[PDB]
Amino acid sequence: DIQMTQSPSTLSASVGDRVTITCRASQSISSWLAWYQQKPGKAPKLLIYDASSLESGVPSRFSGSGSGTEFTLTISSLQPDDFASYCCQQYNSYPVTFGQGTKVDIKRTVAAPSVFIFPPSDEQLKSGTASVVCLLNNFYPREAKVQWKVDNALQSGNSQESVTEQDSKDSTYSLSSTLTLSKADYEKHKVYACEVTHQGLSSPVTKSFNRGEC
Amino acid sequence: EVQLVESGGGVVQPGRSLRLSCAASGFTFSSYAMHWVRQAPGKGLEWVALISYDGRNKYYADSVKGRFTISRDNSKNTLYLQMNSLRAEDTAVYYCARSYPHKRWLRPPFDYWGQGTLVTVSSASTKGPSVFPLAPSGTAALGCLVKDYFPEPVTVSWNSGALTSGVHTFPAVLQSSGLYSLSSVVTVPSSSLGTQTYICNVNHKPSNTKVDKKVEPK
Repeated sequence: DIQMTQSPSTLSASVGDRVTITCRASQSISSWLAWYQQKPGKAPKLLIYDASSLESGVPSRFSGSGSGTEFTLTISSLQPDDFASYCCQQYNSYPVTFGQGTKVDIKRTVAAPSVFIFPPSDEQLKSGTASVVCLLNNFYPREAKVQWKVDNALQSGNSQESVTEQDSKDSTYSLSSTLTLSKADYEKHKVYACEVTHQGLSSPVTKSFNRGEC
Repeated sequence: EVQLVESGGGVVQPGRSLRLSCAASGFTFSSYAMHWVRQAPGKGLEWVALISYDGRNKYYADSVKGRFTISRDNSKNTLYLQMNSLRAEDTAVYYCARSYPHKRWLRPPFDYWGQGTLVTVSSASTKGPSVFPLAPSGTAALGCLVKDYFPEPVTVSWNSGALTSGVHTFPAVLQSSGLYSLSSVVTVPSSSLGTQTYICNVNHKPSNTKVDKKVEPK
């Protein structure tokens, strides 16, 4: 199957900006390439086919270009309806294939996260399990690193995180990270810390608690 | 007013079956080749299968050949996908899509799609969540941890829907065990703690579990 590689994975833009998304093909697909718009919970939408032809009624601020192996979708005067994801598709050869998608989110000024740490509840420790939660609240841009430390020991492989969609009114994100340890190992150590690095912080912020003696 | 509406998605265990439907309206369904396309969590769209206008020619992706069958009922304007021997990696949103009119039906663009239907294949069994407080410890944050449930989804409200501003309910993550875990948080004025009571209302309808957990300062 022909492999389609889209770039970049995400980009931020303001209303009125000119936005360019590229898609490359592992072998030339001549001009047999389509572009779609995807929004959460809605039907994918055909914008452009045959590399450059706009579907009927599609706004003329969308354009498509390229031939052979490299292809371009340009949104010239981006409007609020255009914040969405976009994917290319080749139909040169039989198994049609798609790129991974590109998400376009709303640009705003940098906003540092407010960080909160939550120890496990005593009711959970009863179960035999310890979940420690770190909350990064209302930040921008989306890129953030959460680093768990247990008595200064760097943790790895025992945490998971999820991020909200961009907030409608203030265009920020929030992030939740959960560190999971056994109740036995939670009771072996004292200080649990989440260290957050982000553009809104001149230096990484650490929030911590001391398990006992509190 | 072209519309495609997929249905039949659900949660099953590996090896089992699911039949997907797509009801088409607003065009002469029987004159168009139709396709199924799927999108797995965090992956790109993947073509699955196609069927000619008269149902005489059918083609399948290598990953589903011999396990899926595409079919159509032109008198009912409906397209079908019957799956058996389902696998975890078959988990995806499944889309019905129309072949671009005068383009080769074997390799076309797709000019109309449905909203999709979600298929989840997992060896996990139905289980209600445990709800644990994230106790607040001039702005204060607090929340509820909704741990170890299956399948999606759960809904979380605060104060029976009276509390909306500053609430963030995060997407669930799938744990090593195969169970989901979710957190829901809210920021409130530090000075309000003790004055307002804060209750996460948790509902997991697949297990008929409804939990109201009150969050206190420690």
